[PDB]
Amino acid sequence: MVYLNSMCHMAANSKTQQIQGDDNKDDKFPLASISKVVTTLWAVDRLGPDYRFKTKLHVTPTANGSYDIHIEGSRDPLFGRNMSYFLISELNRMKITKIEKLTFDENFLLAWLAEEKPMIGGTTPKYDTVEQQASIVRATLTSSFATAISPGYYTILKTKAARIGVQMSNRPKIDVRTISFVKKAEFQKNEKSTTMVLMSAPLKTILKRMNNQSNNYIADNLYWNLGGTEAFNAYIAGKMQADTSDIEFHNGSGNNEGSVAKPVYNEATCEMMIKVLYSLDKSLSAKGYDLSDVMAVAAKDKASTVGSYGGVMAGSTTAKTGSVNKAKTLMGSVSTKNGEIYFAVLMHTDYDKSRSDWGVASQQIKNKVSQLINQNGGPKAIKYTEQLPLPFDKYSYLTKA
Amino acid sequence: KSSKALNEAAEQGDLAKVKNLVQKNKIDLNAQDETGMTPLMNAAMGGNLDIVKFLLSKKVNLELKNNGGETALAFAVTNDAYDVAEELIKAGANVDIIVAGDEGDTLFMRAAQNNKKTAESILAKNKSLINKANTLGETALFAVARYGTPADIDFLIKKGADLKLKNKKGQTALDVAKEASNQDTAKALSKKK
Repeated sequence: MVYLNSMCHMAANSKTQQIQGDDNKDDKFPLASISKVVTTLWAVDRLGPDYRFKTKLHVTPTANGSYDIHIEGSRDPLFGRNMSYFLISELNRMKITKIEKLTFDENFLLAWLAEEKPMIGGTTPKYDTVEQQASIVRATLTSSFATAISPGYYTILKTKAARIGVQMSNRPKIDVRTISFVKKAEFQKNEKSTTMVLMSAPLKTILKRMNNQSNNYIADNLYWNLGGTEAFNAYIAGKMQADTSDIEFHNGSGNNEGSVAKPVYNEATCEMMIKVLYSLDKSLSAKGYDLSDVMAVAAKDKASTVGSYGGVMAGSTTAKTGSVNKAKTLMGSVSTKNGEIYFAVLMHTDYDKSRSDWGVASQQIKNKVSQLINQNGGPKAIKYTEQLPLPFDKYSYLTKA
Repeated sequence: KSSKALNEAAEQGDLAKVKNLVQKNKIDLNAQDETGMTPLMNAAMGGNLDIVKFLLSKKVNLELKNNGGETALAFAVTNDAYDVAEELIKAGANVDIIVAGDEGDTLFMRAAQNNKKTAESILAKNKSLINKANTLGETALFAVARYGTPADIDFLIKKGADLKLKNKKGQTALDVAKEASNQDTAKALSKKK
């Protein structure tokens, strides 16, 4: 059954900063993937929107014209197929085609399908030992990084890269003989090695990709990188003077951390969502950015969950969706004749009784946001050109430290 | 018998898992689960185009309905999986269907509010859907009158929308625009001939 849990809103320029909405605006409800906006705020505050994950390669020539390479990881949360293809292209650009010994530490996170289904919407693997993580990274390095590159996926990426001014090799290929895990504390850089850096795209880009796709892998890894639940609780208490009664998280993504029998979902109040939007906007504005630099724009970001959010929302609304068994949610900003307004809509669903509830709730949410826009003089198009967020950009080329 | 594992993989976008269950062919792909879902509905709802294409190659029935009365195409449209919706329409899925909810909105109405390309694809199969009313007597013109733009109104008019219809409350589209405080669509509709 579909009904409203709570809706709230606040003009961005409010002098009083009084949040408007119903009597349930201070009650906790399941957030689903609007949780990712909270993770976005945490990351923006802790790292900065221009932060880059600086993966280091320690490169040493060997007697037979090959190289030994140790990867000193950065916990880049978008290091999968496409970053690997870029790295291989870069190795080839450097005349590195054969690697004798490839080693990597516990901060080298590699998930081949990081940007693809089913990882976008799946349960992000949570490695409870470093040895488990390393076994799987080694396997992915062996079966994916070190094997024939898919011509279809590579050419799709290369074409996207060219649109953002990045050069890639036409015929990428690497040979790797031995692959093994070497812990950071145990790594001994060779006197003859050179440290090369492969920087990620800036954090804002990573966040944009996450919030376009609703990418669980990125969100969960950012949350763990920043210290997980204990660290999040401390952050939000210090940021918002909030406690468990206002917001209770267990992961970065919003999905179910328990069973269908006993679910565990991130929950927060509708008021807390408005406060998060206000704070995110403030932190981004300090660096010359808008919510549209990290969150999807209705009808403009075609490769997002709001690509077909039509009507008065199209081009005016920056928003993040969410869907779980018991909730359909949306939060963001609307640009109106009267200015920028933050909103959050928390619906109740019973998707397990009736799978049609998500679609029913979705249109009810859209109509409620459209009504809000109507009541503030209609839409005003934001200044926005559709972005093409990749894991790398024109500053990601392998370069000496 | 339905497979819970297949249905879950189909919704989650795990094509490998789907291929590993379907080609083993112990599963009737038209069998429905306890809420009336099929693999195809799950793939459509989850926006999983490769999985939908794989299931279409097995010649599954397109017109089964869940407990909400929805076919796979309704799942796709209502979950904004418009790539999937296009695929299903090209594959011959019925476009003259009703989406879930008290209003009994037509598929066309739902697409009209949200995705112009799919709204056009629907009308290409059945021109008259432009003026097919929902259970409350409303067409797409009414929905866009409340929550859309003057450009949306023009789209509907360009496709043959009738301006004089009244809903079951006796209201015109202009009446509902005014009631929803949509100044721009009310102004536009007041002038339409």
